[PDB]
Amino acid sequence: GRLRVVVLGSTGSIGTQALQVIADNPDRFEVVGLAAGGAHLDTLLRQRAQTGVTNIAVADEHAAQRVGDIPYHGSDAATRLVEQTEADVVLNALVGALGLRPTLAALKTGARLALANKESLVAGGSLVLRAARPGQIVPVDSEHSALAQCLRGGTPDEVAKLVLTASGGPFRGWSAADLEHVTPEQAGAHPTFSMGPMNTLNSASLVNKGLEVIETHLLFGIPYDRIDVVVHPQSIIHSMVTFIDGSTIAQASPPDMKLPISLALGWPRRVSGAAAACDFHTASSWEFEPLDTDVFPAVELARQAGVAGGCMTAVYNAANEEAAAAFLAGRIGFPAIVGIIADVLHAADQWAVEPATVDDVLDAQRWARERAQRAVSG
Amino acid sequence: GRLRVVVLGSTGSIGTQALQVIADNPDRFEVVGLAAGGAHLDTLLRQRAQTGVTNIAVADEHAAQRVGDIPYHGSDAATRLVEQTEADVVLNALVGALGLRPTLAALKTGARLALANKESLVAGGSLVLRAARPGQIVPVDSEHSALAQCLRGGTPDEVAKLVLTASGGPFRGWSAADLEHVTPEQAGAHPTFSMGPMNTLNSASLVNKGLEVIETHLLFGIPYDRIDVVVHPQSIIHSMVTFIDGSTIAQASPPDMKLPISLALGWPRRVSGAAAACDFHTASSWEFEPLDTDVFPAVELARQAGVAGGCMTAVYNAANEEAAAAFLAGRIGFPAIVGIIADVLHAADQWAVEPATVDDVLDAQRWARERAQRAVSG
Ligand SMILES: NC(=O)C1=CN([C@@H]2O[C@H](COP(=O)(O)OP(=O)(O)OC[C@H]3O[C@@H](n4cnc5c(N)ncnc54)[C@H](OP(=O)(O)O)[C@@H]3O)[C@@H](O)[C@H]2O)C=CC1
Ligand SMILES: NC(=O)C1=CN([C@@H]2O[C@H](COP(=O)(O)OP(=O)(O)OC[C@H]3O[C@@H](n4cnc5c(N)ncnc54)[C@H](OP(=O)(O)O)[C@@H]3O)[C@@H](O)[C@H]2O)C=CC1
Ligand SMILES: O=CN(O)CCCP(=O)(O)O
Ligand SMILES: O=CN(O)CCCP(=O)(O)O
Ligand SMILES: [Mn+2]
Ligand SMILES: [Mn+2]
Repeated sequence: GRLRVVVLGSTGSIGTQALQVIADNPDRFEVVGLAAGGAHLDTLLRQRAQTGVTNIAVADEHAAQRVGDIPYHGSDAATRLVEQTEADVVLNALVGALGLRPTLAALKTGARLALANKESLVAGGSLVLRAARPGQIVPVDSEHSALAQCLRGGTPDEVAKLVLTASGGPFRGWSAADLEHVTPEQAGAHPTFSMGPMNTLNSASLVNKGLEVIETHLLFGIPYDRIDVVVHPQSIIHSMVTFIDGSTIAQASPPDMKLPISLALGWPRRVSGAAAACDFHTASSWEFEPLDTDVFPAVELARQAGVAGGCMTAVYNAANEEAAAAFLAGRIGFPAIVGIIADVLHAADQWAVEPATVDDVLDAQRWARERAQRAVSG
Repeated sequence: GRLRVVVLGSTGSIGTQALQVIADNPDRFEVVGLAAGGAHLDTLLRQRAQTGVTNIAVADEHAAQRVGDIPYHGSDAATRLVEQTEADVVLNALVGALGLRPTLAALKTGARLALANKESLVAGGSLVLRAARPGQIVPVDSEHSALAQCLRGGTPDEVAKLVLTASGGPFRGWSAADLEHVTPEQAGAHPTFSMGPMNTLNSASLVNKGLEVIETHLLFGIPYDRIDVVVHPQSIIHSMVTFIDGSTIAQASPPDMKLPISLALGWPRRVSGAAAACDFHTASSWEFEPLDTDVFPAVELARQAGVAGGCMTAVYNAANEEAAAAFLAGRIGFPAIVGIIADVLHAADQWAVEPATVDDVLDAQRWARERAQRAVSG
């Protein structure tokens, strides 16, 4: 029962943690493929040497040369890797909507898709769902892993509300005026998780939670009006489900993505010692507070995009990818990220149509990016 | 389609909450039987009138004559009622180990036993388990109801520990010194629940949590070494399960026994609108702290009685009923309640043998009561 696992984005925060889970559990797991972008050759070389896996994709040409003996190069290498490798699980830990084709290819192989790359589901919408069999997509994202666990506690019609926790990011409690003076350095410091740059910045702008609300609707089929967000600064409660009787079931643990990574990999069997459990022999406090939707409208914007449906969620995500890179590049101030997203959505009525093919998602994304790019430069 | 329900201990705290739950849900439940002691005839009268049930047991013979039209009176009336009534569920909401015979009778009818009367399971031990079919006993006690829901989150070999919450009672965090000057009136004030006198006193002394540890062992078959206790002042988290991967699943709601009552009657289907849900629109916090076993040894003493096994858990509870009545009557100080329990337990080596019949359990309890009564006199 040793599962062959393909790991996309092997060099990143999620990817390296997954490799560790796999290294610890050689009886449950075997890595049979790695994909990365090329920006961390050292990490990737170490990974090839350690796992002995030579079946590798690198996206960047110049870097793939520098490493030597890499089978797949270019923008399509991760997708090709997935298409050309027999596997039982594909862990998609890529960042960005560029994970979309690897996601679809992974589902087409019939393997389990252990999905960290939330943007590809957000972008793909129904296109991704229609490509998947029940149970084929298993969430790595911690809120959704928590939700899937909590949902074992009732029948689907017994669900009243899904409740996602948000750490609130480094700027929890700040005012709108305060946000004007945010720096990339300040935004790059998350209170509870160590992550790659994108999720870090998104958790600070709250665009991450917005993505996760959309991701929740897609995976679990609960309407947006029944998906709530509460701020919980400790990130110990990863999410929860309120049932129609007044009962709430919650999943909790010290923040550590190795737990939901482990569960996604071997779903539905749990993996012993994946992560530390809460220590109930020492005092602690789990705090809740509402989100300041006035100062952080990203989640509301995401519900708006999600309710409109179709390619609109792809537009929401693509606008953020442009506006967020712009902030990181010093081209806009921090508040302009969600400002631009709002601008782009409110002019995107033509995209509230369900996509027929990938190309429709790519069209909406290109439109969204061009629109955000103009707002940036102007 | 309606479930026929016998309610033992109908006039008390759990009993009246259950009647209200049943009245609010006539398409699901009907009362077909009531048992009480005879101390509250106005309530009993009111319940007869409101439910339309004359199938009633009253323990006190003179009381039965006063209220009139009672078919079963005497100390065996509750048992005979259960033996002579067709039902789907017997809700045992009696208090004390006197609930033992009705409990054993309920199991023998084949009905589901919705159990609030934890003493009868603690006292009966393996005698009660021998009489039950798998899944026949369904917990009303809130921690065990919580545990049952939380256990849906895994397969049996995936459980690492069950964690019971305790409010800590009115004397949470008090020193041994502070406890010496405790009065009945002060012990009568619970921080989070409103209850009958016995469960009120036991939650102040932490004997209640002790009983619930034993209750946990018996209901779920988890070893004592994997049943932990944590103090949680809000009583919002009702208990939790930690799994081998580090994940904890918890069940939460504002304190209200109507929730576990409703779930026990309708198991496994949830009852819409049974109780209020946690509201996360207003700020709040959930705290956890350890219990100081130097000041409150009741839990460790229970775990010790449980491991010794047999009639020892009967001894533990019987010694408590005796010492607790003494405290309520002003014959001993508050610390001597658990003090006397520990002493009776240390003298009780002869009872670490499993009961063959109910009479063995009865014998152990007489001894334990006499032994405690001796301690009170000095
Ligand atoms: N704790 C976390 O980190 C969490 C992450 N997630 C989600 O998981 C996903 C991964 O996030 P995270 O690990 O933080 O991101 P990182 O930036 O740490 O990792 C990105 C990975 O993708 C590779 N990559 C980047 N661009 C490309 C490309 N064009 N083609 C192929 N590979 C590429 C990178 O390789 P290289 O840098 O070597 O070029 C790296 O291996 C994201 O979608 C994120 O939102 C969700 C919840 C928590
Ligand atoms: N929230 C709560 O109250 C909780 C309660 N429990 C448990 O549920 C059980 C009931 O508790 P609670 O409702 O507080 O108890 P109460 O003292 O409020 O009620 C006791 C009930 O039993 C009846 N009774 C007493 N003696 C006898 C007898 N000899 N024969 C027949 N009936 C008798 C009483 O009738 P009468 O009117 O004559 O006195 C009354 O209806 C206990 O085991 C308790 O530990 C557990 C968790 C929470
Ligand atoms: O699953 C975990 N994460 O998404 C990390 C970020 C948590 P946040 O968005 O609540 O700050
Ligand atoms: O299930 C509810 N109870 O047992 C009420 C007592 C709670 P406590 O023993 O933790 O104070
Ligand atoms: Mn997440
Ligand atoms: Mn209880």
